[PDB]
Amino acid sequence: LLRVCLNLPYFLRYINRFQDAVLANSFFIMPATVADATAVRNGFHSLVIDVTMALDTLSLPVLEPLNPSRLQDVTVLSLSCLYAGVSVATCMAILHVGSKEDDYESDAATIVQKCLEIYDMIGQAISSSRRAGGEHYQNFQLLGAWCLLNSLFLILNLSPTALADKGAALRVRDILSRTGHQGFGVLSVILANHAIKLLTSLFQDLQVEALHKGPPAALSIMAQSTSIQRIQRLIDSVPLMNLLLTLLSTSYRKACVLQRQRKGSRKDPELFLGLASNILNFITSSMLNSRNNFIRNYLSVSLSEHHMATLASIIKEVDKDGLKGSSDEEFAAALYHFNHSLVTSDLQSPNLQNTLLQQLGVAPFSEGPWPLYIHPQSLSVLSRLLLIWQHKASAQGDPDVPECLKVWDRFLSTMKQNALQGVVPSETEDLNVEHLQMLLLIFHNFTETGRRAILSLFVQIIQELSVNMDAQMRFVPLILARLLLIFDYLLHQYSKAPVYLFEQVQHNLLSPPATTPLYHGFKEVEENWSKHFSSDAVPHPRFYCVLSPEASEDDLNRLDSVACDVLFSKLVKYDELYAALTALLA
Amino acid sequence: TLSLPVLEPLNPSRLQDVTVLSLSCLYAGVSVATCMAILHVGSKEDDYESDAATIVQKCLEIYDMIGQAISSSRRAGGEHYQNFQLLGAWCLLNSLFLI
Amino acid sequence: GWEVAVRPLLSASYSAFEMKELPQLVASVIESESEILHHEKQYEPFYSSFVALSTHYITTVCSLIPRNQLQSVAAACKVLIEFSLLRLENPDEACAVSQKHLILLIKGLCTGCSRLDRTEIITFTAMMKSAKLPPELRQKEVQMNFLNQLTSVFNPRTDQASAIKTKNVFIAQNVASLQELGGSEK
Repeated sequence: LLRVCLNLPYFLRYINRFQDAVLANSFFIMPATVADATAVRNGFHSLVIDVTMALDTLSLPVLEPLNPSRLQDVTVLSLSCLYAGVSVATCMAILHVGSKEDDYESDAATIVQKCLEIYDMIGQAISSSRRAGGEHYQNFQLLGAWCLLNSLFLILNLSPTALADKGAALRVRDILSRTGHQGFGVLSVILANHAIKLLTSLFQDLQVEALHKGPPAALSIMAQSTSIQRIQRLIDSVPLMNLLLTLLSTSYRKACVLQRQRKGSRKDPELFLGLASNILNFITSSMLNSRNNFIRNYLSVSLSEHHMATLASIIKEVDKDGLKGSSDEEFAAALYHFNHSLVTSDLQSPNLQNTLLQQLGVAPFSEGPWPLYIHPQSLSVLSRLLLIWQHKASAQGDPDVPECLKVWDRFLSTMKQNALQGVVPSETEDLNVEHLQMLLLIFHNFTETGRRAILSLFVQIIQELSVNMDAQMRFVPLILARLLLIFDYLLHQYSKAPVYLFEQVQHNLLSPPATTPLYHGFKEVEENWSKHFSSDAVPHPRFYCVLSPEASEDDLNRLDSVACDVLFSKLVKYDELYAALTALLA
Repeated sequence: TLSLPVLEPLNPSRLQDVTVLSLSCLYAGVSVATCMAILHVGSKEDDYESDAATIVQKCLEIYDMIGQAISSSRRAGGEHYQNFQLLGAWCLLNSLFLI
Repeated sequence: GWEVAVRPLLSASYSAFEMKELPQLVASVIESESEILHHEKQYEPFYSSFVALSTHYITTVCSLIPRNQLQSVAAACKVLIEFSLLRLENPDEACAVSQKHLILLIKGLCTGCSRLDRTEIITFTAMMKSAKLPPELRQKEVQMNFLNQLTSVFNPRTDQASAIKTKNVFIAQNVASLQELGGSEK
């Protein structure tokens, strides 16, 4: 039966091709031309028949003695159906970029599915055998990943332009050497998912093996190679990081498209979301969390500003989605997980960190207005980065981090501009509570010099805002009210930082998207807000408090003694400032 | 300790030691069983009998654990697992003959 | 101050561990890590009994620990597993814990539940009653644990059910800590 399977009429073709490919990992596919793909499609039906036949033949007891001689032949048959399926997916992508039709699509889907099943049976047979079940399984997994990764990369790289230019071997090396992303579809998702699985395993192998335990491993099951060599082989054959991120971005974007279609090939965005979520998890665990030096070094080198921009884009897309959904939530959480990993991981350079921050719009050294409202991950990531920076300095007793200092300065400037204009902002244009909390936390980490300068700047801003009483008397003070609340907090909480503030940040921003953020609110003001507000729930906390339900205390020592000392220092003209505060009442 | 992921890394060097410990109880148990056989042929005593029973039981249990570890490992198994089985069978048969 | 820690040790000894006092012992262990590591044999018994009782009680509340406080529990458990493996590698006469019991304590920090028998637990409490030891501060400890969280990202890749899930997450964390130390080899 084995001989019969290996002697299938349609199989022989891909078999020979795959073998040629194993040499020098020269992965190639013949349906690069649309016409070529069309011819491939024409032969789908008989190809489907042969695939089903081989699958059922291996399904019944066969190759019981997995002796190296048979083991080799069976692995060959499995990788051959694998290549057949990947070529079918490639030709489908070719037809799509160019654009019984459904019949052919059905045949192709069947081929890919059954092909992957043959691989998995051969794989399970090898892994479950007593003659060659372990290192051979691992190399079989390398061969499979390699094939899958190469195919995925090639399919994604297929652009109608290049298609018509050709208008047959799809050499991945050529594209890479030469170096939209269209062509990604359900079949691509299927292969990507299986590829992710193979990748995870080899990386787990790396992790268990001694950290940083040579040449790229050889594409042979019998060939005995280090797990690192196998991973090295994959990376050398195709850029692991680039391919992963490419798939991730494409999957997420496609899912969003399906979502939009629904708001207005499978049309399930969840499918692509699932793949995208898996990619995030794999990178974070197998790579980001990997302690292997080789892995980390590769990651750092692979990391690029472009990747940061893509990541930022996805973050913003998710944060600006406005639709929790179901799978979307899982992907969102995974996205944050990845973001925080990057922020904490030293693999992301300071340059890459600043790039991501600017792409989000939360650059701590950018010009223009500070974004009062920051999106749920755009804010969480920014807070994590700034706090880790402040900790670095605090760990070595370094001076106040200029970025966070510049953050506060820009934020206060924007607040004064809003108050000078006295223009009521929208919820999307209003400072978010969690943002206020992380800002107070940063202010604390700052030394006396930094916190005293912030206090003096606040005093100056309030005094200037009082310069024009007429405008202030006819301007909505929503932003001025926020400024006064911040100043009041900096009166009962200036010298020390409160435990609740730590908990709030740890609960609100140090958390993936209780969903409700942790904070306090104006009981009477919030009551009046409800008197005329949405009935469902409170979507955004327009009215809140950061001073906490502090026990009622008389003015006697209500203001912090240190804060009192600063107010009467040369930096703060309290006598003049107090008069401005009295005038502000109007 | 064996219940812990102590022998989990079946690195070639560790693999040898992992096999060493497993067949070590196997020998210890087979020898404890041979001693019980000598005692029966000659025939707190009940306490010592229970002790030796527990010893042989855990001896077989550790053999089985290391066997399954080498079998489902990604760095060991196949012929390696087959050879572990072969050595265990050798020890057990020789013990049976002696007793 | 060594006194108050023996409080959650004994207050909980009576009627199970008060999760409320837990965030106290976790703190304690991490703060005294370097000391448990290079201490003098004069207080070996004290330190050893401390470690054993701490491990047992942390395993008793493994399934029920605030998800936020879960990371500090994992840090303190890495410290405890360090002491245990160090002892199992270098058997010490002044050690008041048997190698069997120490192996079992690592097993419990790394498995679903602790197995140290109550008779032996009271023996440890007595070797601790030996007392052969060598507000603002609370807020300082809070800020310390806060920086700890910033650095210690959960990355948890892969009600009552959630409690069991929290327990399994703790188990994975301590298994990683044991492998982190190459204790498997040790």
